[PDB]
Amino acid sequence: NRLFLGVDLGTSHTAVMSSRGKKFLLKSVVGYPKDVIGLKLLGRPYVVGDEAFEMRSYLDIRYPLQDGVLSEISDRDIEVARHLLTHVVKSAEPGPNDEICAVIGVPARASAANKALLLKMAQEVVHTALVVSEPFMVGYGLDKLINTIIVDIGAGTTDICALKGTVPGPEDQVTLTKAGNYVDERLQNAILERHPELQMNVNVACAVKEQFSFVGTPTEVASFEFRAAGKPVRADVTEPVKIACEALMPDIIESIETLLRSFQPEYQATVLQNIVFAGGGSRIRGLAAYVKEKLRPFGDANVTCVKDPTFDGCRGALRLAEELP
Amino acid sequence: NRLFLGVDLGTSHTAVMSSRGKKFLLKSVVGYPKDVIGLKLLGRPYVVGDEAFEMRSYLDIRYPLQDGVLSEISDRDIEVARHLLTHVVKSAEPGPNDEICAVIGVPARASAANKALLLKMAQEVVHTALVVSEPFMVGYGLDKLINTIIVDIGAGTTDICALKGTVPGPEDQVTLTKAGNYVDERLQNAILERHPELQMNVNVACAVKEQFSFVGTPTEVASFEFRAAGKPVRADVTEPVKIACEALMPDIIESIETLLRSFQPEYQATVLQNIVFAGGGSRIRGLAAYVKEKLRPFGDANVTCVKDPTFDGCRGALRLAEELP
Amino acid sequence: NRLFLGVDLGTSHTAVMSSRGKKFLLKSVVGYPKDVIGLKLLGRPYVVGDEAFEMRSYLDIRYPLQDGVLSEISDRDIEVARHLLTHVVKSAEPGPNDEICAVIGVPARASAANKALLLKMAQEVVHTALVVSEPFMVGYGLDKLINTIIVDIGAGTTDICALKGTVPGPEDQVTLTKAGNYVDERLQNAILERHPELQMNVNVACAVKEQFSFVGTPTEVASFEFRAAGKPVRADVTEPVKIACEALMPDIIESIETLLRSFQPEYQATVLQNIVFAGGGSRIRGLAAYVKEKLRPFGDANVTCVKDPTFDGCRGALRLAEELP
Amino acid sequence: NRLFLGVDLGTSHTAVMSSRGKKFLLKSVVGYPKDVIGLKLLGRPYVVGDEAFEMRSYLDIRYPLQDGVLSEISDRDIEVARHLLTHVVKSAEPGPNDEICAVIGVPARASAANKALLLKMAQEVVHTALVVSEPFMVGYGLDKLINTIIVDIGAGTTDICALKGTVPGPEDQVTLTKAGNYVDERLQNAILERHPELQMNVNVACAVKEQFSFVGTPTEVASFEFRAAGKPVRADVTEPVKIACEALMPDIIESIETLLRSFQPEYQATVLQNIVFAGGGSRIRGLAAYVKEKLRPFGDANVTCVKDPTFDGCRGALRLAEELP
Amino acid sequence: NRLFLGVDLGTSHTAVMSSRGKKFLLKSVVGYPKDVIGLKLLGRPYVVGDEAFEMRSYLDIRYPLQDGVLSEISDRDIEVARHLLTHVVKSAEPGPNDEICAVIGVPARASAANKALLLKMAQEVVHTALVVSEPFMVGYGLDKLINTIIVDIGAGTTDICALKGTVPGPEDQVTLTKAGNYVDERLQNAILERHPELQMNVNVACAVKEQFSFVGTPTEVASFEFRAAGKPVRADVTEPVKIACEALMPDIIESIETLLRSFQPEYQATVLQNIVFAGGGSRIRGLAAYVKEKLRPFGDANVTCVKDPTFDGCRGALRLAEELP
Amino acid sequence: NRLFLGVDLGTSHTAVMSSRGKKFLLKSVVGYPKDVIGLKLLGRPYVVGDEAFEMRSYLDIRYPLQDGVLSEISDRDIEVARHLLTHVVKSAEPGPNDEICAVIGVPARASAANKALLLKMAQEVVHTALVVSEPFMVGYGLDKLINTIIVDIGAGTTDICALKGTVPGPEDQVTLTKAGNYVDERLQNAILERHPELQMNVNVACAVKEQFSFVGTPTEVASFEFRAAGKPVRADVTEPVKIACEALMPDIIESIETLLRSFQPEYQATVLQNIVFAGGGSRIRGLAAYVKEKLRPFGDANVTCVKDPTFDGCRGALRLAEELP
Ligand SMILES: Nc1ncnc2c1ncn2[C@@H]1O[C@H](COP(=O)(O)OP(=O)(O)O)[C@@H](O)[C@H]1O
Ligand SMILES: Nc1ncnc2c1ncn2[C@@H]1O[C@H](COP(=O)(O)OP(=O)(O)O)[C@@H](O)[C@H]1O
Ligand SMILES: Nc1ncnc2c1ncn2[C@@H]1O[C@H](COP(=O)(O)OP(=O)(O)O)[C@@H](O)[C@H]1O
Ligand SMILES: [Mg+2]
Ligand SMILES: [Mg+2]
Ligand SMILES: [Mg+2]
Ligand SMILES: [Mg+2]
Ligand SMILES: [Mg+2]
Ligand SMILES: [Mg+2]
Repeated sequence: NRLFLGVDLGTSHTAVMSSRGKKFLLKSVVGYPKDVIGLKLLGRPYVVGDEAFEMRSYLDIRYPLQDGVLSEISDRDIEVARHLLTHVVKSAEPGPNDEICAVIGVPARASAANKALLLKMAQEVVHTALVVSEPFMVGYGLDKLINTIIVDIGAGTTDICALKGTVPGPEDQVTLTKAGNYVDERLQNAILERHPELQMNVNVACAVKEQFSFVGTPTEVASFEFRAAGKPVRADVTEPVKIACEALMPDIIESIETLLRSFQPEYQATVLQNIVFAGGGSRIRGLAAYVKEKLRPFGDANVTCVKDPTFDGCRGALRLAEELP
Repeated sequence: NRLFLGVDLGTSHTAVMSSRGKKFLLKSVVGYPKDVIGLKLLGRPYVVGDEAFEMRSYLDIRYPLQDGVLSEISDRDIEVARHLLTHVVKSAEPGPNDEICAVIGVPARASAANKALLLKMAQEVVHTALVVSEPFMVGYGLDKLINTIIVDIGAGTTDICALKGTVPGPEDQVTLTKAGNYVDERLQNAILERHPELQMNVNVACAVKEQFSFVGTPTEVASFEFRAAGKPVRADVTEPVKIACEALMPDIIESIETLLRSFQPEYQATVLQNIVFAGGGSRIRGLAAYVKEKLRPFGDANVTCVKDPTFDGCRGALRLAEELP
Repeated sequence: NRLFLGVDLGTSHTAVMSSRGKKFLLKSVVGYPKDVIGLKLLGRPYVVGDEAFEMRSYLDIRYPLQDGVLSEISDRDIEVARHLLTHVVKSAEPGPNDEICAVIGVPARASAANKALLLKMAQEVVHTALVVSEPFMVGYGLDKLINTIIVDIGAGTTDICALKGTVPGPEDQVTLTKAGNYVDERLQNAILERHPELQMNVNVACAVKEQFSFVGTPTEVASFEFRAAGKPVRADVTEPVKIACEALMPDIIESIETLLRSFQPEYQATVLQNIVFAGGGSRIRGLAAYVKEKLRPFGDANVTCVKDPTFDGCRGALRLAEELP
Repeated sequence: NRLFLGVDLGTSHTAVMSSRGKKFLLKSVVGYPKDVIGLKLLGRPYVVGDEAFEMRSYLDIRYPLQDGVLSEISDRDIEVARHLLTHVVKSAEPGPNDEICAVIGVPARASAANKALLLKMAQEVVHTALVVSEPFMVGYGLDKLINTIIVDIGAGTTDICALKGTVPGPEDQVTLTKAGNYVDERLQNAILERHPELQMNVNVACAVKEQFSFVGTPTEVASFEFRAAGKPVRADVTEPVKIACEALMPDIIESIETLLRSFQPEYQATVLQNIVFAGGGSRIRGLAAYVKEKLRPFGDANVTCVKDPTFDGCRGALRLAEELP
Repeated sequence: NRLFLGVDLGTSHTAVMSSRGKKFLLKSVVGYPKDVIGLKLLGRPYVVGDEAFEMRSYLDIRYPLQDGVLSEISDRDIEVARHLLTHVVKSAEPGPNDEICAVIGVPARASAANKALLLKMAQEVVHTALVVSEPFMVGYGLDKLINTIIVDIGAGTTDICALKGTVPGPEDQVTLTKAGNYVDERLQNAILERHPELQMNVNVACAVKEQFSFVGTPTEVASFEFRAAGKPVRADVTEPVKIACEALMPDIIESIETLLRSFQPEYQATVLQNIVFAGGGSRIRGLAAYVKEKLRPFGDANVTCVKDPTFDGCRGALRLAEELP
Repeated sequence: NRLFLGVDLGTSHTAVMSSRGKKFLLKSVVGYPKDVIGLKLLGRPYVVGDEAFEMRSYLDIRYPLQDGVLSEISDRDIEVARHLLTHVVKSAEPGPNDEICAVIGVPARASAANKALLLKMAQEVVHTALVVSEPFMVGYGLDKLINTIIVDIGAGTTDICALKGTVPGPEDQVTLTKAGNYVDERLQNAILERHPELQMNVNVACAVKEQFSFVGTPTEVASFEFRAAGKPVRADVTEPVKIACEALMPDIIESIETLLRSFQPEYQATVLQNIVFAGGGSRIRGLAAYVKEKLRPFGDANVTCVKDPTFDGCRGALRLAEELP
């Protein structure tokens, strides 16, 4: 028997669909206990996913992918990734006589090396595996494979991928490193710039951003409970957050504009009425409309942010390997 | 039972009439999907005609005839043509006990080799097939088979054909390569000369030309929405277009003059009052009158551009094989 | 066979648990008889523990640890500590074929020198021995190894130890010298300040404190029978005692505040709802609530004083070496 | 003083002879540098001839003649041609008091328009200029001006020209577009058909063809070093090349047959014993003999391929204007 | 009067040449004193360049460019960059009546945003400024502007730039983030993997790498004096270092291979005999030869590492704006 | 007008410098007469400084700081400290229109409470006052603010302070309680251990120590005139004294080692060549060299004991507030 997988193996969240109807999401992160006590507390030699990030306190949490690309700045990060992947496959619940055929998404324009490392690292766990551009397999998740831009803004990477009809490209892709994560790093700097007394780690501003990110007009008051020398402080982050999230957008815009001019002229109009935002960063409030406005120089853009950014990635992959060799 | 066909198998549009009252037109073009995704998008292994040119984005559209002559610069282009032809016959709707007798038009003075390739390639689909000059079978479509010039200006080829009474000639024919398509290539160069920022492919200027082509006096403002680095730009193409379409005409004129002087002197006066333009290029605005003027040195020309350039080709063929063995 | 020990080797009270179910407590103190008559009275060449402190009159009682750290301000104090330790092991009742594995607590941030001197001095008596922070092994005694402060207020030392998850720290520890004992010294001075006729030694005020210590609101009348020029005098020590015990607290508070601001901001809220007081000084009346109030500037603290301050120290140690190499 | 020129102004090579004993050949091509860097690299504002084609990399090389006819699909191509022509005259080395009388060859049956454009464009550089059929001025180059066919196969055009005695014709000429260049386009398609991994541009297959072209029997192994995804690959092109170059020949043959039947019957036997191949395409291996065989239905052809295809064109022109007004 | 500048504004080292014969190099880094004492120690409100990195101890050293791109993850980093740039211009020594025309290099395929931020930020200091690809302005520094690859491996970025003749590209560029810095991060992880007791910061391994980096065969013993718990330790880093620096190379190779296949086939051979390494990372021992070997599948590469990696960057820029508007 | 003060407010000796050139030293101690006769003898209601310690016989001498920290184990000790401080300011000789700006040193890592109590208690006497780490203000007294350890060994406290560049730390400080005084206590015990007939108070051994303290090799005979049952006895204290003063050192060493491993590895070598001993305990004979030897495991230490331990403390403070707001 055969089981196929959609694995959008994201730098922060790995989503997974299976032919047999698992949707599940998890954090792409593996906790190791830090010492012999951690090991005790944790009750197992490592954790993966959201439990790891709950116990983030007393585990060394290791993201196995940053810049989406599967990491090798340590010989350890290979073992991490093994765990992660082992765990996502295992949490697909399959066997004993189940032949796992998988689709993995990566960042578009992730090197052959890194596609090979995944591919290898999957071909350790699943027998047959397939590595495609996230943004494309998004697009393929919506039948938008034609005269379309996607802009997966994610965490690690904003990928932007003209679906210049069907061939999923490698000059029709683009990736920026300015993505979610960089917004937080920034945001944090934007808050620490103005309430210099604050403690923020990035995991804080991460959450400020998730909760109040927007662009353009501030539609409300962005008030958040930070700490300062340990003391609770409520503070206004409207302006940090504005700044932060409208620091993604320049690059995305310019890099749509760039893809747009790659399409045949007869179709550019039509492309613009197909610009998509998928992935986390596509949940920014007012994004849509901020883009529209940024693109008026190219025409009437109709920008849409997908329905459920959480799975469109895998949804696609899945459908994709519902359908071939 | 017997069914006969008029197939004006043109380089850009293949028109077809049948004895049983199909008129239909289609683009002479066959799309293949480019990759395994295309194949999916397209829903079939190839398309032919105007759907192919809609999906031009993500299909490799292959015209199977350029210079009208049926192409062999690939072993593939034979299969293309098969598809085209298969499809035009099939869209004539005939069977199961229907013996297809066909007339195909070609460019006048298309080589015996090429007439044989069609003929062969039709005798694969229809049982009995007949390949004549387009311009003649136009002329035969209007009872102008005597002391007449036609000038089929088409896409690929302008053919020009003295209907030196009845024998349809091979020194009374002429073909130029400068035809529609060459107007576009040119036009495009004429626009890209002056708004060097523009993108044009030829399929754009094609459309500029269809929409604003004229000769002589510019009767209006030729304003068109081009792209520049992706940005919409409205621009004035009156002068490009003038230039472009009055780059057909020299050769046509000289080649009428040339046919004219082939006729017996007693009749040349009379010929001139019979010059015809058939085919697409005959839709140029002001053509008629521009020719008249070009021909004053030979006399009072009365130049006419046929009633419905779309079918006169096949109309003829049809009538033609309504009437013999 | 193997026997493991929890030895909370405190500066005033050494508690001990064994795997085989001894709990016992004793005073960390060894009496030597003062002279040849003492030796006679005492019936043995030294005592250890509460009998020593009964006979405190006519023995030279030598605490072998002050500031918890095991003392070397005499070459004698090494022999003392031997006796003490010899006696606590021996009162664990083990042999003849018993291999003693021990955990000893010290003050958190006791020097490597002093951990070595214990360690040595235990590795004289037990074969394998382990020296950890008291406060941690408390915390480990309550599964509170995460986002927790403990404050062991003891006699010698108040130790305060963030259980910044599991690694038991050395910037996440703190020790103050102001602890029990310093309260008494003080208290005494606070009583001798106002009833200057009184005799107090510290061993008196030690007992006033044990009996009436509180902080904040005086919940009752602190009347105690002191002497003056030998003459019994009952006197009111409510205000001495208030003063005395609320002279611990500043430092503790400031040093919790300090540890609190060491945790990641995302968790400080959570820490505060985990502040513990263990050890003797944690028996102060109203401590809990006085702390809560001192910490309102950091949030809603939920401060708890452990269930049985007497053993939580060793309890832990025990459990701790119930569980590894 | 007077200086006369043979200029065979070919679509790929322009040869030139002068009365004063220049033979030189050059590529009919003018490089312009592409940008402000090119301009720097090139050291001059344009190049012409073989240096242009060396620097083909970083120049926009523009052939100023395709289909031999002097191009006007750009207003630029007029300036190109100026450069070319300016340069071929200038490289004839003449002045200051030298009156240049020139013979240019064109494709036989190049329109009056195009003969006028050259003629004009020469009468800009030389004072008196003469435009004749290449094939004829070849024939005139060999005293074969009688009962002769030539077949200039060139690059752009195969011209074929009955030398129906002396009047050089315009129903005794013929030109096909299928010539050299079309062999390459084809060849390339024939190689890319079978080693679909290969890169070929036409400039490659051009070179495969020059190096291995033949017809009929493959006299050797046609092995050539192509690239595939950049990787060197040696591959066998014997069958591509067969296919390609025997795709010229049908049209040539049919068009000789056609000229042949134009001659008076008494002479056709004799004509056949005079069929010539001039020009590049006449260098195909085995051509001679392949034709012979193709023409057995007409008799014993004696087909010859001229001695030095490089100059016979101009050689003629030259001689030609060594001899009149 | 006019003064022009070559500013290779690198992420670690900014080199600068002026028309008037300054070469100088500095570290691209600005030290701010950390507190009111730092300010005192430092004697000025900020430092820039190598003094900043000497005083790295007690300054907050802020690189104003990482990933070469000029940073905006802080509103501060703009002021940094101002200082840096102010300082590099000022250390060009020019005025009072000197009009500074500059060339700045960036990473090839740095966004328009970032070219604008520099450009702006230069047009604050110099009046006219120009921002080009480092690798190109290298290539232009060696007349290698044709059928050439460069691979600037630097610190931040390895840029790899086909000099596909002269137009300096934006599909003919490539940048990787795996560059010097990433080697150190890695290396450090590679050493800390094996001598887990070691302290390394990256600034250590940075120096291990500078001193012992190689690839392929270890030509010697890589012994280095690290610290462990403060204690000097000499250790062997041959294998870490191997690992580390041969973790650049995959991406570079693949991305040459990729550029190579972008060139016209006729030239790829020739390209390969032009592959350059410029910039710091080009100082790796045995690089050359390791590449050669990696590229044997594409042919005989002749890889060269430039003469003086320190200035080729600016050298170029300089020459470049020695020569135009 | 403004007058600034260096007050190194030490637990045994308070040194003071003023801007106007007072150096003076005094004992940090206030004598009160014990009774109505003392009051008569003393001639004033209290003394402060060395007269108090002369009359130590018949005054109750109260150090107002032990452990350096300003004492509160009595409500009296606040009045003491007032007197002391009143007297050190007053002996700075300033008024009537003099605004006293002061720097007071404390033990590094003295609690905020205690810094506040001084601060308060100075802001009673001087208008503006500043409380910093002694060891830092030493270091600042020698420009050694960088990659330096100091070890102030004093009386109360040995402070040890990495001058981890400029920010004066609170994890880069350390204080031990084992300092001078603890040496004496010990020494005394070391002499009473061996000449059990002796009387020593600590004030005796204090003086033995001052006079004969050394470490390592005994460079001479330590003979001193003690009493026994009142009877003068000369006795050899070489071995007591060895023992005593080499009981400081372990902790200091371990706590340098500890700070050393806190510095960045690149600098630890360099730190070691900057280890300082300031303060009284730094007068121990052979200290320097004994440390060197203790630290060989970290490298070649170059340990220096400051020039004039008496004032380096205040010297600094002074300079310090010669230089700011
Ligand atoms: N509601 C939100 N608003 C803004 N950013 C968000 C939101 N939810 C998630 N993100 C950001 O988008 C990223 C998560 O999107 P995701 O599709 O998982 O990224 P990836 O799949 O590349 O890991 C993170 O950087 C996160 O902070
Ligand atoms: N001798 C060397 N061996 C290996 N890498 C080196 C060497 N010298 C410098 N580097 C590395 O190359 C980089 C410096 O090169 P550079 O041209 O200045 O980079 P950039 O200009 O992008 O700042 C750093 O990452 C450094 O560690
Ligand atoms: N010559 C000496 N040798 C050893 N210790 C000394 C000497 N002089 C003073 N001391 C000790 O050092 C301390 C005095 O140093 P000091 O800087 O005044 O300490 P503090 O300033 O902390 O009161 C006293 O403990 C004293 O016994
Ligand atoms: Mg994603
Ligand atoms: Mg037609
Ligand atoms: Mg205790
Ligand atoms: Mg020719
Ligand atoms: Mg560089
Ligand atoms: Mg001191």
